[PDB]
Amino acid sequence: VYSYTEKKRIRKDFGKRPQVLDVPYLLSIQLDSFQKFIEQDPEGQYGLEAAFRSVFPIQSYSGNSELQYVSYRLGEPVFDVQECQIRGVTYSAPLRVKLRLVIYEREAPEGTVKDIKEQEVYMGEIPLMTDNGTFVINGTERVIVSQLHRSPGVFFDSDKGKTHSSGKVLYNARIIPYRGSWLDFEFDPKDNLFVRIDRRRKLPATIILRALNYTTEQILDLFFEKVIFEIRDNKLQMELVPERLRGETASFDIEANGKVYVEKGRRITARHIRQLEKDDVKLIEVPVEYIAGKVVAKDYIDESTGELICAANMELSLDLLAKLSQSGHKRIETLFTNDLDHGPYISETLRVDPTNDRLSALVEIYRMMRPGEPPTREAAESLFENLFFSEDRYDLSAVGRMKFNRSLLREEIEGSGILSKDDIIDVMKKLIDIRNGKGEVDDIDHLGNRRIRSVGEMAENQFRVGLVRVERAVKERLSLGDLDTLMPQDMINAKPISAAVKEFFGSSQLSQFMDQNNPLSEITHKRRISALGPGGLTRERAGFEVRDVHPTHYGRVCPIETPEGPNIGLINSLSVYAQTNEYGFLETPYRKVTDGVVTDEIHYLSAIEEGNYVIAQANSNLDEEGHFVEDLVTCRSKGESSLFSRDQVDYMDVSTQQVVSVGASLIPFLEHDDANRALMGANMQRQAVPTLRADKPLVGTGMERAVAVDSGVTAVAKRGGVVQYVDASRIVIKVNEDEMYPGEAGIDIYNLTKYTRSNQNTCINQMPCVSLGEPVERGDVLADGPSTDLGELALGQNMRVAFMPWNGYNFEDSILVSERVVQEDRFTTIHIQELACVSRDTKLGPEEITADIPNVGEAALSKLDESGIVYIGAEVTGGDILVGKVTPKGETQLTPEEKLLRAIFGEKASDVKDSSLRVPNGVSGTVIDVQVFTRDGVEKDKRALEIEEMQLKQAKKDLSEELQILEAGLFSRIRAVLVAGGVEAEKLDKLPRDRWLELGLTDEEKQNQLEQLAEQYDELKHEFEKKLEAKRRKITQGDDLAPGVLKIVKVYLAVKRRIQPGDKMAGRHGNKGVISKINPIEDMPYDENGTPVDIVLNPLGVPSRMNIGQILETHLGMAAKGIGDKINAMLKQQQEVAKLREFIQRAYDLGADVRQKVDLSTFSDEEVMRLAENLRKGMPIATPVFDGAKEAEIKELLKLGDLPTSGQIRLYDGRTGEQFERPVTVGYMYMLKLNHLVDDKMHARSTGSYSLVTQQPLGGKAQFGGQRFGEMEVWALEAYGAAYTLQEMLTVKSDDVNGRTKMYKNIVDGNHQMEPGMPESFNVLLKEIRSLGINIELED
Amino acid sequence: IETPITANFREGLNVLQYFISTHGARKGLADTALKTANSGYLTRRLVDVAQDLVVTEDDCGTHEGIMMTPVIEGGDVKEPLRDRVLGRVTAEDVLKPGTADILVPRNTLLHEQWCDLLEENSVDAVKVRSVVSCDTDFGVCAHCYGRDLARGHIINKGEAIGVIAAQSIGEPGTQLTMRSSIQVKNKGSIKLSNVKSVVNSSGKLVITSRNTELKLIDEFGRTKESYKVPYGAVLAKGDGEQVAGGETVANWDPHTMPVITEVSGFVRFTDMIDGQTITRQTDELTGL
Amino acid sequence: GITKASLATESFISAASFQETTRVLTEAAVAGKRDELRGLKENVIVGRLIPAGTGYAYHQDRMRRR
Amino acid sequence: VPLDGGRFATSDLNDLYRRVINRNNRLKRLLDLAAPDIIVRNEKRMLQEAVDALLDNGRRGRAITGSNKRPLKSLADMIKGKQGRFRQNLLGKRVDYSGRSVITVGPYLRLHQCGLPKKMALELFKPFIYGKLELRGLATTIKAAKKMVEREEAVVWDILDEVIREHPVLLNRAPTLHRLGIQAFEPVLIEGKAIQLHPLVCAAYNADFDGDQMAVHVPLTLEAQLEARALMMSTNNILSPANGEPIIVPS
DNA sequence: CCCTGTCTGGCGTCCTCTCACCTATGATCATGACGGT
DNA sequence: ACCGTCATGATCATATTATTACGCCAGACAGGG
Ligand SMILES: [Zn+2]
Repeated sequence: VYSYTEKKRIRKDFGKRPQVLDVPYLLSIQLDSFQKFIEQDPEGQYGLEAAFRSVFPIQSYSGNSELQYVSYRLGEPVFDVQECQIRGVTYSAPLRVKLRLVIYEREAPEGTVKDIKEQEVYMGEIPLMTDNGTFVINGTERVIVSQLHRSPGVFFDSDKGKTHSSGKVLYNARIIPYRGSWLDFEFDPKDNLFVRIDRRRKLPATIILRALNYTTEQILDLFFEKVIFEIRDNKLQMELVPERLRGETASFDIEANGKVYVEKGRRITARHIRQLEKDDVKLIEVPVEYIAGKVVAKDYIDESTGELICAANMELSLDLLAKLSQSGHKRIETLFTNDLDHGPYISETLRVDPTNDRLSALVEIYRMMRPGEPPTREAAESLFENLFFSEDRYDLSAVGRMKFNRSLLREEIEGSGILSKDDIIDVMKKLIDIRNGKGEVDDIDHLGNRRIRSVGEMAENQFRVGLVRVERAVKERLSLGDLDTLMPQDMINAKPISAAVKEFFGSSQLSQFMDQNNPLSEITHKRRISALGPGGLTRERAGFEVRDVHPTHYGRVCPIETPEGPNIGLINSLSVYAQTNEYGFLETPYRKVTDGVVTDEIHYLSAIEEGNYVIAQANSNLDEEGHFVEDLVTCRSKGESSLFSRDQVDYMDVSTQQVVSVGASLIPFLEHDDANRALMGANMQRQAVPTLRADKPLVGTGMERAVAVDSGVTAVAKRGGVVQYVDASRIVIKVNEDEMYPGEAGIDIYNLTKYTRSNQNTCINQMPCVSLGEPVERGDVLADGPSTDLGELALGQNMRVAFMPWNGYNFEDSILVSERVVQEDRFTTIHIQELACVSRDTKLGPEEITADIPNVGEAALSKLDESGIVYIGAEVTGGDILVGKVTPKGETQLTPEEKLLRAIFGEKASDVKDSSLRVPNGVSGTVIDVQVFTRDGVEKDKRALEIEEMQLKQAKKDLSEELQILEAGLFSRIRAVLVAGGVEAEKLDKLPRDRWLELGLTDEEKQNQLEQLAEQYDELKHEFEKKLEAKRRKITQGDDLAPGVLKIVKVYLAVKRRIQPGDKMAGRHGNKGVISKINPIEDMPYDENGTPVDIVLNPLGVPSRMNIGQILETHLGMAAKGIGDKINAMLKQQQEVAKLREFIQRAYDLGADVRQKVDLSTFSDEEVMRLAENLRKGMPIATPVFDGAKEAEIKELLKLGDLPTSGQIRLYDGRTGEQFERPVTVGYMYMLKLNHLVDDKMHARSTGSYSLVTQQPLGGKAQFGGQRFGEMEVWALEAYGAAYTLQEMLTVKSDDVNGRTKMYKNIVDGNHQMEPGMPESFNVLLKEIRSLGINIELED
Repeated sequence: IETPITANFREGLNVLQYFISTHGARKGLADTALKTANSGYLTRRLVDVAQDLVVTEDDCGTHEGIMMTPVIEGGDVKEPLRDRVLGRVTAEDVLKPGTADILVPRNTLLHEQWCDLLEENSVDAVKVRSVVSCDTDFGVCAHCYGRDLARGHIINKGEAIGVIAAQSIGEPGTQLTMRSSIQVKNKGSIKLSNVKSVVNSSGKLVITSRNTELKLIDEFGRTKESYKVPYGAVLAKGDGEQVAGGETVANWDPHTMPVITEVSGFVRFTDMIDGQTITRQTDELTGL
Repeated sequence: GITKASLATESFISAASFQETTRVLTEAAVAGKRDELRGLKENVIVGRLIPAGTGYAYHQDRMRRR
Repeated sequence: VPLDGGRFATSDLNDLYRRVINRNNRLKRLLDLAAPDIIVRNEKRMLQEAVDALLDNGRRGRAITGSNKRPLKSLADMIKGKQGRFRQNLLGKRVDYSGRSVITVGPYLRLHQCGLPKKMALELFKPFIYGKLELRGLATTIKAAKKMVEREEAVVWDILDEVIREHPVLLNRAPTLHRLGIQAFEPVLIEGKAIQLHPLVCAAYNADFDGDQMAVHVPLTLEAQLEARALMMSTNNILSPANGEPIIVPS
């Protein structure tokens, strides 16, 4: 079955793979993250409650006072979104917090407080998010973009090759906390082990192991095994486990049990290990040279002298053995220090250590942190407990503790946010294991190590920084005042919190201005995974590997949609199905392929769970049950593609659209384009502009409805029902009774957004697309937006294209367009500019907005009123006066003399300089909206009161229409109530509406229903009255302005541009081009029917720039228009619905096993005529991305129309009238106009303004400036022999002021001659070098 | 990657094949967008080291200049002499390859007509004047530069050659990338240079010099091939000999540095004592 | 090398328009160095004719008339 | 200078000089107040660091900052760097009588001429048109001529075709790498807003037509018109200076 | 005393276009609204 | 309805701390066989 707007124009759909998971709501990152941020969240985390429970309770400097936390609450915003964008306020909500003050007594902090106080306090204004997923910061709609950064936890990197220039790789182990001090263990080419803290000075690593109160005996107990030597009657025998001897060449003949096992000069084989462990050999015999370099573990003391025989971690010599042998020790514990197995890295590290106990280690750490100051044991304890071991200054998150347990092969993924002793010891153990040769290092670009922050987490962090500044302030004030007399709003102030969150949402590196000129550009700017910003890398520094697609971007981050230029691969865009995990990683759906059958359950895999399993490719053929029809199937195991067996697979992809993003899944035939041209096509499809009447894509991907509905430019129905009143302003839906609340009677009103300014100066319009009396379903479009049509997504328009070289006018990439295109007004877009005129107060006098202007004509002022502000709807050109404003200046130094002189003349003679607001140079259009903002306490002029009366009548009429049509629906429900149970058929409509609420009826649910509808009537009346008074007091009151500005007049122009030679058009595959000549109709190549082609491209761009998808799109577009022409022929002849049903059914079956399977036998002879009314301008065809329409299907659809099979029609010429040889390719391509127009780039300057510090011309176009004759152009004129051209190019034309006035006089008198002089900026160089101690001069 | 992309663009690429393609193309876009900075900074360093050098005389009055030969790596002759000595003024007068003839005089610009009369006579190599041998204080004389290159004549007195040279080296910086024995090919005559050799017992002329250059000179006089032959190699041929096309003329073992002799006699182990100097390692799998 | 050779010039404006200006200006200041202009970039800085192209006749004239 | 509003956007050097003078006044008052030594030492040390921060900021330990954490720019940072005086105002300057627009093909051209729009032509050639208008006698004062071309009457287009005729212009594509990226043409006036550029010449500029832009410069004086015609004309650059290969090869 | 890791400074592409946005505060006279007579 | 008390906004000098995540490549410096 189909929805009613899907019976308007049902898009033909090729495609073979039956879908199982539809496209999710595309704005779920923004909305779900910010819903996670601000919501009443119990059990501590996440949200604002994490900050308010981690920074509170603020306890004082031993004054026994404490400011603890209860709850919080956000009130309603004072301004809704529309008033906020008009006026210019933040769209914020006040954050009320309930804080409590307790004050303990003396001698008992475990005793009773004498007094508490709990109260409401105001702090900050956090800006809310609109339903589109955007913020309104100062009247401009902004987006905070997700950041891709390093996952907190341990990370074992390997500084490969480059250091020490000898190939010896290093290994470092960076512990990355979520908040606190970093910690980098590493090696050095002497194979010592070095710690460092926050990239500071370097210490040997075991100095922190003493700082955790480990003795050296315990350290060697941890980081090494033991070797036991027993002195038993002969040569100091040894306990020997032969696994340590795997490949070691002994120094003697190892024999045991009277049997020679190992010979001198040979090594111990594995089978000799098997012999020694099979015979269970324990004690062997060593020479005196065997313990010549064995390292003792623990301290041995002589019992007689009380001295130290040998210190811990010391090699043993002959005299040390002679000392400990005669002291009474039979057991000797040493360490095993092999070449391959276990290096003595800990032992060499302890030999570099000067420290000996806990105190000296804490002193050295306190000294490397803060250099050159006296340490104290209390200060060293406090610092080292506040580096890693305190809840305040150090905090791994749950993400950090998960990675730290997972990368150390733990079991519990839950732990504390602080470190411990076992954590650092396991980091050093894993680092030594990686150095020993077992285990692997961790790459950086692997997406199991890249977390995604979003709006909620970053706003929480900035709010937490605001709270730690305010806890500094509260710790200052709380124990330095008189208690009890104050309340907890005199202490805490809202300035740092609001400053922090307002600085983050106002100007950050990630809170950026929304590129809004297209529904696609909105919905793909909100889904952006930027690597830049705070905590990430920078563009001009890094690098190589991060600008490259890793093998685990498959289905998480799009590989082909990224901006080319200085940041490729850093401004990644997130894919279609890619959600975000609980912790912050990326996860993507799969289908659990149990042993034979592809089960239709979806199952979300992360980036590290994907690697262990084995995933089948998306388009693998399966026969109606899930059994894979091949016995070798293409899969990928551990980041590496291969060919696997039938039933060793564990997952299959969901749909074939999931590698790409929503920017590059609206490209039909994506699998035929080379990836560079698909990248450029997706980026230019983002850069489109909305035309005047957007049409549709004939060749789409079926993804248009998700991008249109799941964005916020269309007016989606909330509750379905029957339309009651359509208008260009509003749309009224009457809600069906099986969807309807019992109370609040309810018929919905959609106030559409008519012509208003977007951010990119386009024209964000909404047009109603429903008829009257029409049913609509829940979840359905009512009003099309900009670049939409019937709920689809129509960016550009589809035009008749031919690929042929035509007389050179399409030489490199150019495009040649018939005048039939510009006559049909089909690339005419609507822009809205917002010109502003401020009127301040100078210290020479205030400015005025009077209509009287000095030294202008009356014809220049006839477009103004009596008040000096332009009428609504007068077409102005460049230079017309919109706001007549003159500078209220002068001031002749006051005094009595001038005081009595001003009385004679009176008022102001002519002390008003002209500074009116004018139209910019070279636009046109219509004044559509004028606003007058005025500071309260200043006289409002006549047009200000006129606009106030206009808006007051508009608001009162609009709210009266709200109440009137709403109660019209309510009385129409009342009549439906009174007919059941006591009908008055003809009696009811005579007696008035007041006496419907108080007519009697039987006591049932019907009388209770009457009571409900009555109280809803009366409540809506009183609510109407109070909100009308509130709306009037909002309109009539003054407006906040900048300090020292009287009044602001804003005028909205609506320009209506067109096409010309120089604009940029482009298709959807990377075929760019400046349109080069707008030919007449007659010159176009026509065919043997009569129709001229509209656009003549260039064929030579196809074999080099390998975008072969545009030719398949051209042929399938010609097939679509062939079906549309046959429908137009079968309908223009007024044929009955039977033949239309026949032909539309044949055009909708037409293929292999497909997904569509429609039938027109359930459309009932009236929808088929309206469906053919919508198909007569062409039949829309869906072609999904990697499961598209093959060549034979395009041929069979070109055979259904009577078009030629090869797609090529022979074409005649327009000029000569004789045939082009070798018939050419025509069809329809869907081409987009880009907003790189030519009357926004063109600029010219003879002589304008000049800069102030260096007397050179200004830069830019808005400032009337000149083009930079840069350094390489100076080199290119040195490279010729052009010497006078360069002399006037950098002395006369640019800098020398007397030189250029002599030049201007000489040019207007006909004498081409230059008086050179000196550049004035060289004199600026002399003053800047001379302002140092340097004495630069000019000799002779 | 061991599994290729067997599908072209007219057939459809499936998903994995397009993803491997995107690896290969993202690397190229990152390389161009980061390569352009080094290309521009190279042009800047080059035009600021040049910056001064102006053609300021007409003859420095010298007889020195570099010896332009065709360049040969070991394959077929890569860049011919007419590409290197086109429009550069000769240092001394080139002798015709027959005997002691004044073929061209000693200060003639070699334009296309002179270079064709050089190619007819098969001239070996030209001693030509180079800019690095110019004797002009503070500039380059007009003959030691050469032809104007965009004008047919010699460089004019004045035209800045340092800046056009620096631009011409640094301008192709974008197109550049950023990130057994000898088998003869043709059929000609053998010649050896830097050679000190000896005949072995079998007859193959072995070489007692490491730095020996093996040239293959044709029947006309020009040098068509060149190779480097190590110390102690088995040459199948000798000096001045004629060979066939494809015949192996050299042989050696680079993993075994030959300590071959000049004379014969008996061998004594001087300062070779087993135990300290040398060691006894009887072979496992052979016995010798 | 080319950056060490263009910073080691007998003309400190030529070696100051290029890389580090601090090192070159202190070396030229404490040496009391003097810049007989005589090159292309000194005359692009100071605003006169290039002594290469059309201006080589002008610099011949000025060098002759000293 | 103040920006648009009521406050003064002050430079960084005024912060540096104002701190040196504040500290110097404090040190004169202390040396006057016979303060003790341990800290007159602090006063002179703060003056030393203030002077050292004024001259070359940041060469000493971490550079001082006004707003917000970004360090403020000192005198040596007005000299050095990519944005000092050498590389930004003395080697490369911004230039009057110059224009910029999007290019397009126009294959009817001869290779010594390029298309140039009428609006750019009337803006770049305002003084020549003023001189021509004052020569004929149509107007009197300069003001009258500026009103005439501000209104664009019917007689200034003949004046414009009589100032264009034999007057070359320097077309320049924005990344100029070698000398063939600045070439001089003769204008042919274009109804339109896009520079029409002869196609063969495109292979010299590395200019395709996918959205490119070029700048036009006007040789003002008479020696510069002759240098544009005799050295930099597009007919004169038919061989690349890097070698002997022709650069006007058909693409 | 001649190698040597190690640390510190000094580079890192030109041209153009659009948009928004630059510390906090700690102390007090004087204006301004609220309540008693 | 006039007079006196609490509250709330102007002008004004006071002077600097608890983040890290480039990649060579010269150039100068303390350490040690
Ligand atoms: Zn010379």
